[PDB]
Amino acid sequence: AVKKFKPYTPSRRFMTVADFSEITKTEPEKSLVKPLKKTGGRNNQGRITVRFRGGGHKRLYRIIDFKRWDKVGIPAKVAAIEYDPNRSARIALLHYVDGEKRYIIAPDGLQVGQQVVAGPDAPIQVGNALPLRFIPVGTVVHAVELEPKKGAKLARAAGTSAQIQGREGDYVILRLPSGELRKVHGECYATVGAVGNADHKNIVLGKAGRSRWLGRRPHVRGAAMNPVDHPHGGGEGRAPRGRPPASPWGWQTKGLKTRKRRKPSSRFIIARRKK
Amino acid sequence: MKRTWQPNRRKRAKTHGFRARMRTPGGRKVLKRRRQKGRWRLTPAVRK
RNA sequence: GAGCUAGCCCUGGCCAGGGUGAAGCUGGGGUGAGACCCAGUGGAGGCCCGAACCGGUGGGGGAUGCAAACCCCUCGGAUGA
RNA sequence: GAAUGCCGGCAUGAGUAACGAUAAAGAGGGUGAGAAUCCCUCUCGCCGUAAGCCCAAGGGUUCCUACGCAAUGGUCGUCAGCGUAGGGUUAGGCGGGACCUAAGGUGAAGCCGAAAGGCGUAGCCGAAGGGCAGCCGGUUAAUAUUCCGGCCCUUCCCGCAGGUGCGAUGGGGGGACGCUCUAGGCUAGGGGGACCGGAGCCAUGGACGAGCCCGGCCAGAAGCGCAGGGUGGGAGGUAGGCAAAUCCGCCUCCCAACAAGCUCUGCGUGGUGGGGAAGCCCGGGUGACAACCCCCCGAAGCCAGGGAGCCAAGAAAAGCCUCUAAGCACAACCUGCGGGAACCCGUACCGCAAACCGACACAGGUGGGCGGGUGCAAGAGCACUCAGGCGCGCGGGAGAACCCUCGCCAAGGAACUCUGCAAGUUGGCCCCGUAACUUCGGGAGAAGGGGUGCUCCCUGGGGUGAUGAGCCCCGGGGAGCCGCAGUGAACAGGCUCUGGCGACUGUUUACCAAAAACACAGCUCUCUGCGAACUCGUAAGAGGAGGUAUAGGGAGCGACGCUUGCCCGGUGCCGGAAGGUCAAGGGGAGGGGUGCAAGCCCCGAACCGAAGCCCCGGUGAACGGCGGCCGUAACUAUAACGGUCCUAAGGUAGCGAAAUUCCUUGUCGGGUAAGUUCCGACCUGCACGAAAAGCGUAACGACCGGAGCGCUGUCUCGGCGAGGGACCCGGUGAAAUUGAACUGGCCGUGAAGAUGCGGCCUACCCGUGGCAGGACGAAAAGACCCCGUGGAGCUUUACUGCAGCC
RNA sequence: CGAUGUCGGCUCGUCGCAUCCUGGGGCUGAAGAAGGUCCCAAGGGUUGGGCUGUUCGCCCAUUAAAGCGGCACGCGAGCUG
RNA sequence: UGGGAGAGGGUGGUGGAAUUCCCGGAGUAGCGGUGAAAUGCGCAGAUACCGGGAGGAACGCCGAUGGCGAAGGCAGCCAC
RNA sequence: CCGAGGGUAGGGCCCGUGACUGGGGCGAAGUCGUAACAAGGUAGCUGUACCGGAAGGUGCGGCUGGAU
RNA sequence: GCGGGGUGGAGCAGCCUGGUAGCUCGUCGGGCUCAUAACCCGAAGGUCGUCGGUUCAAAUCCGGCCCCCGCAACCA
Ligand SMILES: [K+]
Ligand SMILES: [K+]
Ligand SMILES: [Mg+2]
Ligand SMILES: [Mg+2]
Ligand SMILES: [Mg+2]
Ligand SMILES: [Mg+2]
Ligand SMILES: [Mg+2]
Ligand SMILES: [Mg+2]
Ligand SMILES: [Mg+2]
Ligand SMILES: [Mg+2]
Ligand SMILES: [Mg+2]
Ligand SMILES: [Mg+2]
Ligand SMILES: [Mg+2]
Ligand SMILES: [Mg+2]
Ligand SMILES: [Mg+2]
Ligand SMILES: [Mg+2]
Ligand SMILES: [Mg+2]
Ligand SMILES: [Mg+2]
Ligand SMILES: [Mg+2]
Ligand SMILES: [Mg+2]
Ligand SMILES: [Mg+2]
Ligand SMILES: [Mg+2]
Ligand SMILES: [Mg+2]
Ligand SMILES: [Mg+2]
Ligand SMILES: [Mg+2]
Ligand SMILES: [Mg+2]
Ligand SMILES: [Mg+2]
Ligand SMILES: [Mg+2]
Ligand SMILES: [Mg+2]
Ligand SMILES: [Mg+2]
Ligand SMILES: [Mg+2]
Ligand SMILES: [Mg+2]
Ligand SMILES: [Mg+2]
Ligand SMILES: [Mg+2]
Ligand SMILES: [Mg+2]
Ligand SMILES: [Mg+2]
Ligand SMILES: [Mg+2]
Ligand SMILES: [Mg+2]
Ligand SMILES: [Mg+2]
Ligand SMILES: [Mg+2]
Ligand SMILES: [Mg+2]
Ligand SMILES: [Mg+2]
Ligand SMILES: [Mg+2]
Ligand SMILES: [Mg+2]
Ligand SMILES: [Mg+2]
Ligand SMILES: [Mg+2]
Ligand SMILES: [Mg+2]
Ligand SMILES: [Mg+2]
Ligand SMILES: [Mg+2]
Ligand SMILES: [Mg+2]
Ligand SMILES: [Mg+2]
Ligand SMILES: [Mg+2]
Ligand SMILES: [Mg+2]
Ligand SMILES: [Mg+2]
Ligand SMILES: [Mg+2]
Ligand SMILES: [Mg+2]
Ligand SMILES: [Mg+2]
Ligand SMILES: [Mg+2]
Ligand SMILES: [Mg+2]
Ligand SMILES: [Mg+2]
Ligand SMILES: [Mg+2]
Ligand SMILES: [Mg+2]
Ligand SMILES: [Mg+2]
Ligand SMILES: [Mg+2]
Ligand SMILES: [Mg+2]
Ligand SMILES: [Mg+2]
Ligand SMILES: [Mg+2]
Ligand SMILES: [Mg+2]
Ligand SMILES: [Mg+2]
Ligand SMILES: [Mg+2]
Ligand SMILES: [Mg+2]
Ligand SMILES: [Mg+2]
Ligand SMILES: [Mg+2]
Ligand SMILES: [Mg+2]
Ligand SMILES: [Mg+2]
Ligand SMILES: [Mg+2]
Ligand SMILES: [Mg+2]
Ligand SMILES: [Mg+2]
Ligand SMILES: [Mg+2]
Ligand SMILES: [Mg+2]
Ligand SMILES: [Mg+2]
Ligand SMILES: [Mg+2]
Ligand SMILES: [Mg+2]
Ligand SMILES: [Mg+2]
Ligand SMILES: [Mg+2]
Ligand SMILES: [Mg+2]
Ligand SMILES: [Mg+2]
Ligand SMILES: [Mg+2]
Ligand SMILES: [Mg+2]
Ligand SMILES: [Mg+2]
Ligand SMILES: [Mg+2]
Ligand SMILES: [Mg+2]
Ligand SMILES: [Mg+2]
Ligand SMILES: [Mg+2]
Ligand SMILES: [Mg+2]
Ligand SMILES: [Mg+2]
Ligand SMILES: [Mg+2]
Ligand SMILES: [Mg+2]
Ligand SMILES: [Mg+2]
Ligand SMILES: [Mg+2]
Ligand SMILES: [Mg+2]
Ligand SMILES: [Mg+2]
Ligand SMILES: [Mg+2]
Ligand SMILES: [Mg+2]
Ligand SMILES: [Mg+2]
Ligand SMILES: [Mg+2]
Ligand SMILES: [Mg+2]
Ligand SMILES: [Mg+2]
Ligand SMILES: [Mg+2]
Ligand SMILES: [Mg+2]
Ligand SMILES: [Mg+2]
Ligand SMILES: [Mg+2]
Ligand SMILES: [Mg+2]
Ligand SMILES: [Mg+2]
Ligand SMILES: [Mg+2]
Ligand SMILES: [Mg+2]
Ligand SMILES: [Mg+2]
Ligand SMILES: [Mg+2]
Ligand SMILES: [Mg+2]
Ligand SMILES: [Mg+2]
Ligand SMILES: [Mg+2]
Ligand SMILES: [Mg+2]
Ligand SMILES: [Mg+2]
Ligand SMILES: [Mg+2]
Ligand SMILES: [Mg+2]
Ligand SMILES: [Mg+2]
Ligand SMILES: [Mg+2]
Ligand SMILES: [Mg+2]
Ligand SMILES: [Mg+2]
Ligand SMILES: [Mg+2]
Ligand SMILES: [Mg+2]
Ligand SMILES: [Mg+2]
Ligand SMILES: [Mg+2]
Ligand SMILES: [Mg+2]
Ligand SMILES: [Mg+2]
Ligand SMILES: [Mg+2]
Ligand SMILES: [Mg+2]
Ligand SMILES: [Mg+2]
Ligand SMILES: [Mg+2]
Ligand SMILES: [Mg+2]
Ligand SMILES: [Mg+2]
Ligand SMILES: [Mg+2]
Ligand SMILES: [Mg+2]
Ligand SMILES: [Mg+2]
Ligand SMILES: [Mg+2]
Ligand SMILES: [Mg+2]
Ligand SMILES: [Mg+2]
Ligand SMILES: [Mg+2]
Ligand SMILES: [Mg+2]
Ligand SMILES: [Mg+2]
Ligand SMILES: [Mg+2]
Ligand SMILES: [Mg+2]
Ligand SMILES: [Mg+2]
Ligand SMILES: [Mg+2]
Ligand SMILES: [Mg+2]
Ligand SMILES: [Mg+2]
Ligand SMILES: [Mg+2]
Ligand SMILES: [Mg+2]
Ligand SMILES: [Mg+2]
Ligand SMILES: [Mg+2]
Ligand SMILES: [Mg+2]
Ligand SMILES: [Mg+2]
Ligand SMILES: [Mg+2]
Ligand SMILES: [Mg+2]
Ligand SMILES: [Mg+2]
Ligand SMILES: [Mg+2]
Ligand SMILES: [Mg+2]
Ligand SMILES: [Mg+2]
Ligand SMILES: [Mg+2]
Ligand SMILES: [Mg+2]
Ligand SMILES: [Mg+2]
Ligand SMILES: [Mg+2]
Ligand SMILES: [Mg+2]
Ligand SMILES: [Mg+2]
Ligand SMILES: [Mg+2]
Ligand SMILES: [Mg+2]
Ligand SMILES: [Mg+2]
Ligand SMILES: [Mg+2]
Ligand SMILES: [Mg+2]
Ligand SMILES: [Mg+2]
Ligand SMILES: [Mg+2]
Ligand SMILES: [Mg+2]
Ligand SMILES: [Mg+2]
Ligand SMILES: [Mg+2]
Ligand SMILES: [Mg+2]
Ligand SMILES: [Mg+2]
Ligand SMILES: [Mg+2]
Ligand SMILES: [Mg+2]
Ligand SMILES: [Mg+2]
Ligand SMILES: [Mg+2]
Ligand SMILES: [Mg+2]
Ligand SMILES: [Mg+2]
Ligand SMILES: [Mg+2]
Ligand SMILES: [Mg+2]
Ligand SMILES: [Mg+2]
Ligand SMILES: [Mg+2]
Ligand SMILES: [Mg+2]
Ligand SMILES: [Mg+2]
Ligand SMILES: [Mg+2]
Ligand SMILES: [Mg+2]
Ligand SMILES: [Mg+2]
Ligand SMILES: [Mg+2]
Ligand SMILES: [Mg+2]
Ligand SMILES: [Mg+2]
Ligand SMILES: [Mg+2]
Ligand SMILES: [Mg+2]
Ligand SMILES: [Mg+2]
Ligand SMILES: [Mg+2]
Ligand SMILES: [Mg+2]
Ligand SMILES: [Mg+2]
Ligand SMILES: [Mg+2]
Ligand SMILES: [Mg+2]
Ligand SMILES: [Mg+2]
Ligand SMILES: [Mg+2]
Ligand SMILES: [Mg+2]
Ligand SMILES: [Mg+2]
Ligand SMILES: [Mg+2]
Ligand SMILES: [Mg+2]
Ligand SMILES: [Mg+2]
Ligand SMILES: [Mg+2]
Ligand SMILES: [Mg+2]
Ligand SMILES: [Mg+2]
Ligand SMILES: [Mg+2]
Ligand SMILES: [Mg+2]
Ligand SMILES: [Mg+2]
Ligand SMILES: [Mg+2]
Ligand SMILES: [Mg+2]
Ligand SMILES: [Mg+2]
Ligand SMILES: [Mg+2]
Ligand SMILES: [Mg+2]
Ligand SMILES: [Mg+2]
Ligand SMILES: [Mg+2]
Ligand SMILES: [Mg+2]
Ligand SMILES: [Mg+2]
Ligand SMILES: [Mg+2]
Ligand SMILES: [Mg+2]
Ligand SMILES: [Mg+2]
Ligand SMILES: [Mg+2]
Ligand SMILES: [Mg+2]
Ligand SMILES: [Mg+2]
Ligand SMILES: [Mg+2]
Ligand SMILES: [Mg+2]
Ligand SMILES: [Mg+2]
Ligand SMILES: [Mg+2]
Ligand SMILES: [Mg+2]
Ligand SMILES: [Mg+2]
Ligand SMILES: [Mg+2]
Ligand SMILES: [Mg+2]
Ligand SMILES: [Mg+2]
Ligand SMILES: [Mg+2]
Ligand SMILES: [Mg+2]
Ligand SMILES: [Mg+2]
Ligand SMILES: [Mg+2]
Ligand SMILES: [Mg+2]
Ligand SMILES: [Mg+2]
Ligand SMILES: [Mg+2]
Ligand SMILES: [Mg+2]
Ligand SMILES: [Mg+2]
Ligand SMILES: [Mg+2]
Ligand SMILES: [Mg+2]
Ligand SMILES: [Mg+2]
Ligand SMILES: [Mg+2]
Ligand SMILES: [Mg+2]
Ligand SMILES: [Mg+2]
Ligand SMILES: [Mg+2]
Ligand SMILES: [Mg+2]
């Protein structure tokens, strides 16, 4: 339930912040954090390869456990639910009965102090992690491996999910957060339930400064530059696009599909995305 | 106002220094050239 | 050639003193329970006034200058992008 | 002899401007060949959150002393950051290295690239971050946490004793963390003392006083005391911490918990060791057996890794502790004590500046710490002032114009002007009081007003102390005194009404534009299923992101409210396995060259044959576009209505002479005595219109218009005054410019604007202060304009290529 | 074109006369008063405001009158911008 | 106190029929629509037919002149 | 001291008037259509929504004051 | 200054490419209806802005003229 403010400044008029109700622990597990190198959008050549980046809050990266076949059959208790500044979702702290501690992303409804588990024999229950072939049809599911033993790739952002439509051979049919129908291998692990923090998209950043805190630097329209800079540059006074609207690098940016036509995974997509 | 020369001995030596020149093809050519011309110092003097 | 300047990275430092009084919390009233109201406590903010510091709005001086951009009087921000 | 030639020399302007902050000087005495300028003394003025003091950077002998004054110093110089010489910088504890890691750099492995080279794990390097043992005083002309004195501490080696399963580059803990606000207790620092110590002083009318003036401390091991930080103890199981593990993690049981105990810091005390003023006498000596105490204010610093709240969620690695592994347990490690050992580099001086960066001893720039007192509500603000440091390296006169900076002004009060430009006014605090409108926050310091000093009397509350005295911080009431005036000096909003643009705080053309531009939260379209798209790269490799569609790229629009109409014929994009066209290649009807021939060689039609293109559809918050003529109503006028031509479809809502309106100062209304501007309406909108968004919008603005109140030297209309210049004298002494010059006016003439030619007129020679009409004055080989088959930036359905993609 | 600064304003004037006013005349469809038209005449005078960058022009309130032109659309080594 | 009827309300669950669309099959010259047509859809293989899949919405028969509620109104079935 | 009232400033209510603008009422013989009364030739009314020269039309749900 | 246009009463074809003036509405006569409109059956009306030329022949092709709408008028 997103939190509002009274309009005691201009910016507080519409600023909203998360309610943080699900959070039960406020500093990270020291043995599970490691320093996050901020890149400023610069690659190893020193060159900005992603414009408009940098200057946000310092962060510690929290090591998340996207493979859970690492510990099949060993149940864990849910020790805490904690704020992760590297992802939109909240992460859960797990104490396995082994004593090993680990981080997962916390699905919706996950209760601090409950048992979760992974493996082909796990109960169909929010937090458990089976290979896709053992999850029943019609189940909402998250943190889905794309390929077996490669890592949870799909449905990781706040509130997102994937639903199992049917099985077809060594393969199941997933409807992704995007609406596409894909064939993912049945031996790919997933996690029953949808990712938590579904209110995350109702946040109103509220003012320019809040975007600077998140590492977002101001983004200048092409239409505001000079021809040496952007297809939309120049013009006496304002100006319509005066050509098919284009990126800084020339290519059209309203409708031009950019997926590679001959990509091997095309044999595994049943329908492109909705909407 | 703030002019353009703000001396710094570490910056002077890590930029124009002897070892900075030897590490690079163009740098070795500077030394070869200043040596062939007969320069007394091949490299800025900085007191370290 | 980035010892000027523009951006980013890492690590440190700086921001006198006043002002306003958000949420919450405590109590009181209210109701079937509530919303909600009031008082206190509280100390929020690209909040208000103003040094340092950062600026450069208006005018005047300077114009073989004190200065290849300066001086004076005014003025902007000053917990923040 | 000419090239705005080149190099050098010397002229002109000229004894001219200038001599670098308007903080400020005067006298006496020294020294010396020579003194406004050096030294000393007295008087005066200036800085005092500095114009004082201490670090760092950078500079590199500039430091101290003696002897010098040719050049340097904007003058002088006997002086100096100058010349010559001699001297001077001392560390186990400060800083850095023999320690650790950050970005980044480098890089055994490995990957890539014609060559050069580019990447890259661990590792290594890399600091103003971590870690780590010295405080006070004295001494030199010049160094001092470095020498000396006192009291302390660290590491390494060896030895002795006691204890112990010892042992690491390996496991674990810890190191280890943000922003705002903040408790308790301290210290630093400061104010007072009728208490203690002090050379003295009594003036000029009074004062021998509970008088004036001066001072009243620093450091310190163990122990102890006050305040804090850190920390659970035992046991059983154990499958995780990439071998092991008694450590660590997880499970269960007992006991202990706002404690206590152990541990570690800060403060106080502490054996001792220091220091110690005015004033007088020549840096010193005395003062002096100096005294060294009480109360109060009190940190932003200390305890510290403290507490709370919040979201944007806040380094690493070593030192250190623990666990064990090989190994070894005659060893090794831990504790205590002793003797020995302890290296390299920096250390002078300047350091908001005359020694650094600006060609200069340059009104500019330069990071950190200390920064005292009184008063003004507070403070680092402001005035004065301590300690300390200075009067700015040309002076002496004079008392014009004129310029600058400043003060005042009769009556009027914006009449000035493009514009109240500028300068007035207002101004702090306390209380009274405060409108439209609003998104209910605001608008608001709205507006407007009243108070403000001194004295005596009564009195309420807090802090410390003790509950009292004293001190200290908030106040309340009554009666009075004085002046023109009580935030009596200095620092410190003029206000209101109304439009346009932009929501707002923000950002911008360093050095003519700060805005209405850029950004912005927010809205929409579109791409992207992850070895993502996209971007940089020949590549490997990176960024994206150790992210995963509530995510990331691109594009437009730009808070918010109410909204965003019609056109898919053209262009773009999306979809479309048909058909049409289509390169290499396949195919090989049919020819040709040659040879005696087998054969070798070349041409080659039908037909099969991708993408792209046509062809069929979709698509506007994609590129974009959204008509013309004619007629019609029972006064007139005007047409709801009709007719016809064209379109892909003919502009919807809402706005409108507008940042858009040409005709235009449109017409009417308001404001004014008067209104090409302004505000409100009208609508034949030259040429508004809906995300190059349409119409509004409280709040905000060093934006741009219009009005009014206040107040004024802006003005009628100027006057007087101040200081710094200008002027005169002594010293030092430029500049651009310059064909040569013995360089007048008129009317003509002339390459059409004449000091220089003609005619007339006028004028004795040479300067000084002034003014700017001319010398088509100076400056800059016109930016405008053209010319050149000159150049460069930019665009596209110009040509032709290329990367990239298919 | 190896530069002749370009509107207007301010300041400061100076000249011409095709005379706005003031002085002198003739004619009048001049009764007086006040006008009209032409002649002579350049000595002096020729206001303050609203609007607009404006020159000009309109408007307010006066006036004896509110003249028209030249001087590089007089005058930026005199100012403004 | 003991009992009864009920589409009374709220939550969660779930059952078949149908329409649309998508993929496979088989199949060809029209489908659709109307007063009649036309637009439209269809040899780029539609309509009609079978099998599979996705998704949303509404509950046929019972059903009544019926029942419940204060009204607005409440209908597959199941539990609370 | 209080004190008629005077003066500066800011509010509230009423009244009059105002370029222009909105619908309303009325007016012997105006222009356009034909919405309603018959099933008024699409049954009518209705709350709301959007649209359109105009009456109106259409969507959603409601009423019989609906005919056969 | 560059461009397009002028033809029955209204709005438009024919002009390029010489010989043939056409379409919708309107107007006139009749029909239907009680009557009007709509509707049905028929008819008239254009010497093609103008003067001049080319030609056997000019709406048509070429000139001058009148007109009626447009696009433009920039560097100072
Ligand atoms: K030009
Ligand atoms: K010229
Ligand atoms: Mg809010
Ligand atoms: Mg939460
Ligand atoms: Mg760590
Ligand atoms: Mg990264
Ligand atoms: Mg590089
Ligand atoms: Mg980018
Ligand atoms: Mg970037
Ligand atoms: Mg999170
Ligand atoms: Mg995420
Ligand atoms: Mg798969
Ligand atoms: Mg969002
Ligand atoms: Mg961030
Ligand atoms: Mg932008
Ligand atoms: Mg632009
Ligand atoms: Mg631009
Ligand atoms: Mg560029
Ligand atoms: Mg371009
Ligand atoms: Mg463009
Ligand atoms: Mg532009
Ligand atoms: Mg532009
Ligand atoms: Mg434009
Ligand atoms: Mg556009
Ligand atoms: Mg255009
Ligand atoms: Mg265009
Ligand atoms: Mg383009
Ligand atoms: Mg591309
Ligand atoms: Mg897809
Ligand atoms: Mg600078
Ligand atoms: Mg620098
Ligand atoms: Mg350095
Ligand atoms: Mg350094
Ligand atoms: Mg450096
Ligand atoms: Mg640097
Ligand atoms: Mg380098
Ligand atoms: Mg080097
Ligand atoms: Mg070499
Ligand atoms: Mg040299
Ligand atoms: Mg040599
Ligand atoms: Mg070199
Ligand atoms: Mg630097
Ligand atoms: Mg501050
Ligand atoms: Mg206040
Ligand atoms: Mg309060
Ligand atoms: Mg609280
Ligand atoms: Mg602020
Ligand atoms: Mg402010
Ligand atoms: Mg204030
Ligand atoms: Mg300035
Ligand atoms: Mg001013
Ligand atoms: Mg200059
Ligand atoms: Mg200045
Ligand atoms: Mg000032
Ligand atoms: Mg200010
Ligand atoms: Mg401020
Ligand atoms: Mg402040
Ligand atoms: Mg010659
Ligand atoms: Mg030359
Ligand atoms: Mg020369
Ligand atoms: Mg020479
Ligand atoms: Mg010579
Ligand atoms: Mg010479
Ligand atoms: Mg000479
Ligand atoms: Mg001379
Ligand atoms: Mg001279
Ligand atoms: Mg002179
Ligand atoms: Mg000079
Ligand atoms: Mg000077
Ligand atoms: Mg000064
Ligand atoms: Mg001064
Ligand atoms: Mg002063
Ligand atoms: Mg004297
Ligand atoms: Mg001498
Ligand atoms: Mg002297
Ligand atoms: Mg002398
Ligand atoms: Mg002096
Ligand atoms: Mg002296
Ligand atoms: Mg002071
Ligand atoms: Mg000074
Ligand atoms: Mg130097
Ligand atoms: Mg000398
Ligand atoms: Mg001498
Ligand atoms: Mg000598
Ligand atoms: Mg000299
Ligand atoms: Mg000298
Ligand atoms: Mg000098
Ligand atoms: Mg001398
Ligand atoms: Mg020395
Ligand atoms: Mg020592
Ligand atoms: Mg050694
Ligand atoms: Mg190291
Ligand atoms: Mg390398
Ligand atoms: Mg090489
Ligand atoms: Mg190499
Ligand atoms: Mg290095
Ligand atoms: Mg190192
Ligand atoms: Mg260090
Ligand atoms: Mg040390
Ligand atoms: Mg010590
Ligand atoms: Mg000392
Ligand atoms: Mg051990
Ligand atoms: Mg170890
Ligand atoms: Mg930690
Ligand atoms: Mg941490
Ligand atoms: Mg740190
Ligand atoms: Mg915060
Ligand atoms: Mg102390
Ligand atoms: Mg004090
Ligand atoms: Mg287990
Ligand atoms: Mg003694
Ligand atoms: Mg501080
Ligand atoms: Mg602390
Ligand atoms: Mg804490
Ligand atoms: Mg690291
Ligand atoms: Mg062994
Ligand atoms: Mg042994
Ligand atoms: Mg031991
Ligand atoms: Mg050594
Ligand atoms: Mg030293
Ligand atoms: Mg110093
Ligand atoms: Mg300074
Ligand atoms: Mg400093
Ligand atoms: Mg100094
Ligand atoms: Mg000095
Ligand atoms: Mg120097
Ligand atoms: Mg300079
Ligand atoms: Mg000086
Ligand atoms: Mg200086
Ligand atoms: Mg003091
Ligand atoms: Mg104060
Ligand atoms: Mg000094
Ligand atoms: Mg004089
Ligand atoms: Mg005064
Ligand atoms: Mg006056
Ligand atoms: Mg006035
Ligand atoms: Mg007045
Ligand atoms: Mg005015
Ligand atoms: Mg202006
Ligand atoms: Mg002003
Ligand atoms: Mg009002
Ligand atoms: Mg108002
Ligand atoms: Mg309000
Ligand atoms: Mg107030
Ligand atoms: Mg007030
Ligand atoms: Mg206001
Ligand atoms: Mg009073
Ligand atoms: Mg007094
Ligand atoms: Mg003041
Ligand atoms: Mg103020
Ligand atoms: Mg306007
Ligand atoms: Mg703005
Ligand atoms: Mg706007
Ligand atoms: Mg806006
Ligand atoms: Mg904005
Ligand atoms: Mg701000
Ligand atoms: Mg600029
Ligand atoms: Mg510029
Ligand atoms: Mg510049
Ligand atoms: Mg520049
Ligand atoms: Mg400027
Ligand atoms: Mg600008
Ligand atoms: Mg500004
Ligand atoms: Mg918006
Ligand atoms: Mg590239
Ligand atoms: Mg590439
Ligand atoms: Mg990564
Ligand atoms: Mg923008
Ligand atoms: Mg639109
Ligand atoms: Mg279209
Ligand atoms: Mg189309
Ligand atoms: Mg299209
Ligand atoms: Mg053959
Ligand atoms: Mg093809
Ligand atoms: Mg178009
Ligand atoms: Mg267009
Ligand atoms: Mg009529
Ligand atoms: Mg509309
Ligand atoms: Mg208009
Ligand atoms: Mg107007
Ligand atoms: Mg407008
Ligand atoms: Mg405009
Ligand atoms: Mg317009
Ligand atoms: Mg015009
Ligand atoms: Mg106009
Ligand atoms: Mg005009
Ligand atoms: Mg007018
Ligand atoms: Mg009109
Ligand atoms: Mg507004
Ligand atoms: Mg507003
Ligand atoms: Mg602003
Ligand atoms: Mg502004
Ligand atoms: Mg104004
Ligand atoms: Mg005004
Ligand atoms: Mg004056
Ligand atoms: Mg004077
Ligand atoms: Mg004289
Ligand atoms: Mg000299
Ligand atoms: Mg010269
Ligand atoms: Mg001569
Ligand atoms: Mg002469
Ligand atoms: Mg003469
Ligand atoms: Mg001539
Ligand atoms: Mg002449
Ligand atoms: Mg002559
Ligand atoms: Mg001559
Ligand atoms: Mg002659
Ligand atoms: Mg002559
Ligand atoms: Mg002559
Ligand atoms: Mg004469
Ligand atoms: Mg003169
Ligand atoms: Mg002159
Ligand atoms: Mg002049
Ligand atoms: Mg001249
Ligand atoms: Mg001149
Ligand atoms: Mg040249
Ligand atoms: Mg030239
Ligand atoms: Mg030229
Ligand atoms: Mg030039
Ligand atoms: Mg030209
Ligand atoms: Mg050519
Ligand atoms: Mg040529
Ligand atoms: Mg060319
Ligand atoms: Mg260029
Ligand atoms: Mg070129
Ligand atoms: Mg010249
Ligand atoms: Mg010139
Ligand atoms: Mg004037
Ligand atoms: Mg007369
Ligand atoms: Mg007569
Ligand atoms: Mg008469
Ligand atoms: Mg006259
Ligand atoms: Mg005018
Ligand atoms: Mg003119
Ligand atoms: Mg005019
Ligand atoms: Mg008269
Ligand atoms: Mg004139
Ligand atoms: Mg001229
Ligand atoms: Mg001139
Ligand atoms: Mg002229
Ligand atoms: Mg000028
Ligand atoms: Mg001028
Ligand atoms: Mg002029
Ligand atoms: Mg001149
Ligand atoms: Mg201008
Ligand atoms: Mg200006
Ligand atoms: Mg067909
Ligand atoms: Mg076929
Ligand atoms: Mg769907
Ligand atoms: Mg009274
Ligand atoms: Mg009275
Ligand atoms: Mg009254
Ligand atoms: Mg009807
Ligand atoms: Mg009907
Ligand atoms: Mg009908
Ligand atoms: Mg009807
Ligand atoms: Mg309709
Ligand atoms: Mg006609
Ligand atoms: Mg036609
Ligand atoms: Mg034709
Ligand atoms: Mg023909
Ligand atoms: Mg009839
Ligand atoms: Mg003819
Ligand atoms: Mg003929
Ligand atoms: Mg041009
Ligand atoms: Mg011009």
